[PDB]
Amino acid sequence: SRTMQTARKSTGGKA
Amino acid sequence: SGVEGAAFQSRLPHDRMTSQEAACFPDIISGPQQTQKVFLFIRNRTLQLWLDNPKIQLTFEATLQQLEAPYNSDTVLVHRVHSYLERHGLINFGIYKRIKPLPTKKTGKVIIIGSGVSGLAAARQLQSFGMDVTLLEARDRVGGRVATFRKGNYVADLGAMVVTGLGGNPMAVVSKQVNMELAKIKQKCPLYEANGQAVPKEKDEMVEQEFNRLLEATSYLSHQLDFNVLNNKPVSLGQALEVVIQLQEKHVKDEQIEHWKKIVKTQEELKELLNKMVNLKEKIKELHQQYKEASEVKPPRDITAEFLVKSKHRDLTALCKEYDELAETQGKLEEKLQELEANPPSDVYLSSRDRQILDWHFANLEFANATPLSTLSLKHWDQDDDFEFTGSHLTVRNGYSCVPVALAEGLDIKLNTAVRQVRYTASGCEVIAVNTRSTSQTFIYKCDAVLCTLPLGVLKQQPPAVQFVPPLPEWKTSAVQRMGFGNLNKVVLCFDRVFWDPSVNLFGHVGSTTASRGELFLFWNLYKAPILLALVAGEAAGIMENISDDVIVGRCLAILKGIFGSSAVPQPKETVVSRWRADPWARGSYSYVAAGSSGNDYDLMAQPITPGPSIPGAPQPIPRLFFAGEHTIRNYPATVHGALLSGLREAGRIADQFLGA
Amino acid sequence: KPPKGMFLSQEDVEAVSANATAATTVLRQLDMELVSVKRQIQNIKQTNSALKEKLDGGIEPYRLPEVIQKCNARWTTEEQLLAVQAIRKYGRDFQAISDVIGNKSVVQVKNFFVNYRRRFNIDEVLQEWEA
Ligand SMILES: Cc1cc2nc3c(=O)[nH]c(=O)nc-3n(C[C@H](O)[C@H](O)[C@H](O)COP(=O)(O)OP(=O)(O)OC[C@H]3O[C@@H](n4cnc5c(N)ncnc54)[C@H](O)[C@@H]3O)c2cc1C
Repeated sequence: SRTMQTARKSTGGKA
Repeated sequence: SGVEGAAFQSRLPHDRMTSQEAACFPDIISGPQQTQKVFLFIRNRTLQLWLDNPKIQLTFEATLQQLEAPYNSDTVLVHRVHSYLERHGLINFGIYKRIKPLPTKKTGKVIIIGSGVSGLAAARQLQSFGMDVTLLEARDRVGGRVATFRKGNYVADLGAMVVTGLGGNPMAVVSKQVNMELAKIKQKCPLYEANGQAVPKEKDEMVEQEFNRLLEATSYLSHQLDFNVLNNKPVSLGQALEVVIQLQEKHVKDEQIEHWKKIVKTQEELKELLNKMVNLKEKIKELHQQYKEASEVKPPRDITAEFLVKSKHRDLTALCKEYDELAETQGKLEEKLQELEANPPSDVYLSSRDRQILDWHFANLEFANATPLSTLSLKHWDQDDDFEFTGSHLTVRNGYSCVPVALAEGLDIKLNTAVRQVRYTASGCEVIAVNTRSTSQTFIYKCDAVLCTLPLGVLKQQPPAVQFVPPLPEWKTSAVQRMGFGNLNKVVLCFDRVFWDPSVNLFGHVGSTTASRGELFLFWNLYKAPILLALVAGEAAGIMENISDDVIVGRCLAILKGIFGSSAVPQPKETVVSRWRADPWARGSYSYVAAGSSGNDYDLMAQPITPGPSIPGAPQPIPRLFFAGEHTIRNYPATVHGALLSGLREAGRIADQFLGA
Repeated sequence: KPPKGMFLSQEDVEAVSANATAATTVLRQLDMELVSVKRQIQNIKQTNSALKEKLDGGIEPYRLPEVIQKCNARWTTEEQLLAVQAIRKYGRDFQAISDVIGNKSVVQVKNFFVNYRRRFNIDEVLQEWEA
């Protein structure tokens, strides 16, 4: 899931 | 605070009792406020104590010793709290020196299927609670999807690689108990396009901003517009993004139309005015001739002929007035036209290069969920976001295998033993396995309870690798069907020399096409020795599994030559390529929330199975078949810590059932 | 709460949703609308180029010098006779009348109408102007 992102963490849609 | 930070580090609200706590302490939660705060303090303090030194067992006696009044007043309360925490694995989990050695009288027998982190963690706990535990593992090693490559001084992980922040993470405790050489990963990640050149800074920042805006919009589409069904089918994140992108393209075109439409409205005003002026110019021309004629009549003249000259003079200056006021109006509409001609809106939503770079961010999302975006639930793909840990992500420089190996210490593990059939009835269970090296050698294990930690991939396998007798109920098998089990792969490249920037842990490579967006899209430099590690994500992952290592390594080197220069990139000494979908003991990398599924399916995966009674009219049997693993934990799916936590949860549920609460 | 600059109405969403290629249809309709408005512009600018050519030189060959004449109170017979004609041509456009006569203000003209009502049959002259 999103939590796995280390590089360029996506932010869109996260509170 | 220190007590409040213990709650935080145990994923607990410091100032509030949880649902799990309410169940074991109903008297307290339905009681007066002051007693709740005593509970909360005892809980938080005991956690603090354990967290300050997790290398040694924390006893009830040592806990009570270190509380002050008025908290040490009630000693059953302190005992109840201590036991709860121990039972649920919040304290005295992992690898610690036991104070009073383990009683040799063992109550109950459990078979654990699989010795990955979920199984190992459950096993340790169950042993500590006094049960007899045996783990059956098909591989020739422990750890499962923690799979570390080792050759010479080269050490690189093919499965789990990163600790995703220590704040709230039970792997913090494990890192104090086991030497993992944890090393912070720096965020800086430059992208290099297909040619091998850095994406320039301004474009990089613009595409990323647009990516997050696009994502924000899919969320908006989902939650505010209830855009979750389309053609009687659940909407995927991939579809939603397509729709959002199409609507931005629409708007770019609508904006051009509106702009060129006001240019025509202004040109048509001008047309009307120029016609009015051409007619008046010819009216002025004729009237000038008429005045010329009338004044070429030399004096002396009668008064009608003088009037003629004067009246035509007046008429001619009045018309020259109109035409002067009209060429005013001409001049201002020509200014307005040169303004709009020089202020056009954008020609395109995104260029070819912009969409390529955008695709990289999409690939990064496909890596994260280990699946193509068209498989992700739009509403629920990110449903675990609120439980993200805080802090820098870290490499495990020792090789993540150090963790399962340590957890295996002193456990009865049978390797090269592939479970084939699981039988569960009201009197107990039998597990039937074979030797993976000679499949005729059959083994039968009899137990009170089976803990299944088989990967979601394996559970999905059709026709099945493991048969359940009786078959699993429809509620379980439907959940297994709905959930996603993705794929993701790694190419490890070992060199004699570092030719890349040693201070940059991460760099992207932008693929030429959408189809190949996941292909070797991200590189990692994490280790002491000269290793680079490249990901194969999305649709590329499945496809690249049917391509040889030599070719895959070729395409890696092609990319790296592009970025650092042909003479800078030697042939690597050692290479390795993971093929996780093809691995029969994994059948993929990790779970994701598929379109049509939700976080609730993870809870269904976690529910134990209770057999029917042997003889009819016999009282309701206890549960026999329990489940753990990455796919069983709603709040921490697809991670090592989720696996660990899911094991701890089941050891407790099992101990509650067979040793009593 | 959409993100600022994304554009997402229930309406526009439904339009790209309800068919398998309403996406590519919507976008071609607008591509064609745009091509057609661009050729509309070429038509009209080329029409206006040709009109700006037929206005070449302005009205500057046909413009008349300014005659700044010092206004006078005494009415000559000549000036009286110019007026009665100016009244016959123009209405009560007192401005016009004055401009013709050359040296009477708009008031002087206004007075003239009353002073010489009876003598210059001015009621017959305005009746004659209307028919
Ligand atoms: C490529 C990749 C990268 C990852 N990176 C990260 C990361 O950076 N950070 C992170 O936190 N997590 C990461 N993960 C996730 C992590 O690896 C898993 O979530 C976790 O290791 C799964 O633990 P598990 O015990 O639930 O399952 P597993 O570890 O798969 O354990 C299940 C065990 O069952 C065994 N088994 C299968 N079939 C049978 C049978 N018939 N009989 C007996 N045994 C059987 C398997 O061999 C295995 O040993 C990654 C996973 C992958 C695939």
